[PDB]
Amino acid sequence: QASVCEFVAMPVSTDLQYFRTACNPRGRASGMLYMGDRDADIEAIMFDHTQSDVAYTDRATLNPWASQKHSYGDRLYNGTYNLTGASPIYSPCFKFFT
Amino acid sequence: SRGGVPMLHDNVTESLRRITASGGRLNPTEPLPIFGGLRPATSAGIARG
Amino acid sequence: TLDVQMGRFMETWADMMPHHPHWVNEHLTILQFIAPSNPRLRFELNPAF
Repeated sequence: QASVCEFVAMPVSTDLQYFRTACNPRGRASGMLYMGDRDADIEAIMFDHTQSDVAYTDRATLNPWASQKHSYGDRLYNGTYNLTGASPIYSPCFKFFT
Repeated sequence: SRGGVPMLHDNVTESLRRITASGGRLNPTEPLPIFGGLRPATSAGIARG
Repeated sequence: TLDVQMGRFMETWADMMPHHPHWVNEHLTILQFIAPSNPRLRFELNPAF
């Protein structure tokens, strides 16, 4: 069975050391696995670009085209806005953006 | 830290502190509480320690 | 006559600008543009807009 490949737009001048290890395709590490103080921190980790990335604590996000709250990659591959709902095929990067 | 000899112009040290705040992680809070601990701004979850 | 208009624009622009425009500072490298203290990062969303 052939497996699909979903393409995510991202700038050319990208630090290639990110992709040499187990990275995250959103460009900014997310998830519920980072907690400790409050409850409304999921949007803060995933979408608040005032503060830095959780994993690489030097920069906000790797690409600003698929990481903001309403960026191109987030508008195109999130399940909340549901732009690709009618397509019968699988988007393999749906689990990283929702 | 406080206690050293301050600069003569307040706008100079304000711009200098603002620029030093950019490009860094831990910074003094912007209200700058006189009689404060000057605790750095807490963030969301931590990754690796 | 395109001369008095330029003079009017000059005396308007003499006090029209109080700060640094956000579309001029292209001297930033990738590490400073990506950095979260950049105020233009929240306006860079679509690659063709």
